[PDB]
Amino acid sequence: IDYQSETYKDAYSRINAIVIEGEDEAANNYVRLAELMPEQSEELASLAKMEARHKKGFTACGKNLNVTPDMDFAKKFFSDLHGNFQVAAAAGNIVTCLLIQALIIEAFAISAYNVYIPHADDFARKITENVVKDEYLHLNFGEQWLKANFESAKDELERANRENLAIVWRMLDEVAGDALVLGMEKEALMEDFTIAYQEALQNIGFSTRETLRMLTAGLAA
Ligand SMILES: CCCCCCCCCCCCCCCCCC=O
Repeated sequence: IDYQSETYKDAYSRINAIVIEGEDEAANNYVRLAELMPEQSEELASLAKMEARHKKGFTACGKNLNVTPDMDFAKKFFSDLHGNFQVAAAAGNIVTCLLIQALIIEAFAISAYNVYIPHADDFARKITENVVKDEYLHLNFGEQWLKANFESAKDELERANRENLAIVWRMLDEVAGDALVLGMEKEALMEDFTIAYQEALQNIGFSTRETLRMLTAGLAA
């Protein structure tokens, strides 16, 4: 990997932006959730501070490589998912909101960061390994809530899944090519995501059988 060829910097500027916008949208989303579940607003506000901290770390990984992040691509990358969260939030569909942010985006984020790490430069390797440390040193707030609320949330979780997984698989298809310039094999991303997300869904209470039915519902569309 030439960390400064135009190929690379070009790929990095979208990927860095995706990560930066990703953390920004998490921060706002967890703040917004703090409103919808004021019972748990203390944890959620702490989660949001944390995401906002990672925003700064990932901002520095661009600058170190002399890359301006392409924020408009990243904002347009997130757009449908952001939409479904907004709509689901605007109507108090907290179950849907939590699937999106606490399970889906999170599996995807963690898997990506983990697949990036072996192939990242020294500075960004450090920053990402810390983000990962933190982003699973604190516990998956949204997952424990969905597990404790499972019987009630079960049917909405299935609807949320079909609508939202579908999109996240569209999202990986669009940056596969860019991720590969960063040394990230599309397959490794798919596996890690699928494992994390499958095991999050089983943990909150679906059978294996049910999880598979759910993951397949994502493929198409
Ligand atoms: C410094 C650049 C780090 C590169 C990581 C590779 C990212 C691959 C593309 C998909 C990433 C989706 C990130 C979403 C992060 C926001 C959610 C955080 O909890």
